[PDB]
Amino acid sequence: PREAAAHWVPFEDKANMPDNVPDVVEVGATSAPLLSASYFIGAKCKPYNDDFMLCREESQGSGAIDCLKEGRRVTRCAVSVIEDINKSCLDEFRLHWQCLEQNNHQLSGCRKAEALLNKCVFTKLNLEKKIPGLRPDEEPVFLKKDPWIKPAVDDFKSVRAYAEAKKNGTL
Amino acid sequence: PSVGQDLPPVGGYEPVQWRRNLPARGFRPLVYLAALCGICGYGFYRALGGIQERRELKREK
Repeated sequence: PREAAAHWVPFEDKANMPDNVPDVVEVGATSAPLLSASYFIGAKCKPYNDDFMLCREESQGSGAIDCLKEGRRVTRCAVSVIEDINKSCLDEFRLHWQCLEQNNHQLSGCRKAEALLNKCVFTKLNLEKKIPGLRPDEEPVFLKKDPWIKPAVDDFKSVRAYAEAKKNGTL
Repeated sequence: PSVGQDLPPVGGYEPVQWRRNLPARGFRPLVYLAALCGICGYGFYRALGGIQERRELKREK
């Protein structure tokens, strides 16, 4: 839809959901940690996400009311991913999304924290980052050694952590 | 007679420069054209390489 125009007053609604709709926790993460956990959500919630979208498409208009079970599953899978991150991989995750905040949510300014986080989640949770649609001939941009595009200032904490991890063989 | 007059020296003066002294300077012009073409070619190599990386970052986003 279009954005509002020329005047607009926000209005909330203090009503509760009907009782034939079970309750579901929300995700609760803001922009940056969710951008950091996007690929790990996609690695685990592919079937649930595409089932949600397929039941929306098959409904042909009534997707808001026909797809509630499916959306609840999607929300729960995402909450599980972020709970696993917080339980196990919180320091690297926080490095990554604070690094995203000081940039303009450009993942090109955060590769040194991204590497640590991807290693951590691949070892503990067994979820790896993959950019689909590519060929075996194409290099994914998050694995390039020397890119053209680099941050103005590389994040300090991430640099110190990358250095320490290379000195301790964690990478 | 002539006692305290302002007169020239005996060997005259050392000669002065009154002919045109605009010397030709610079490399031959095709050297400047080659440098231009190399500068702009390298800039295109550097820029188009950056457009492709931006495209892949867009894919990631």
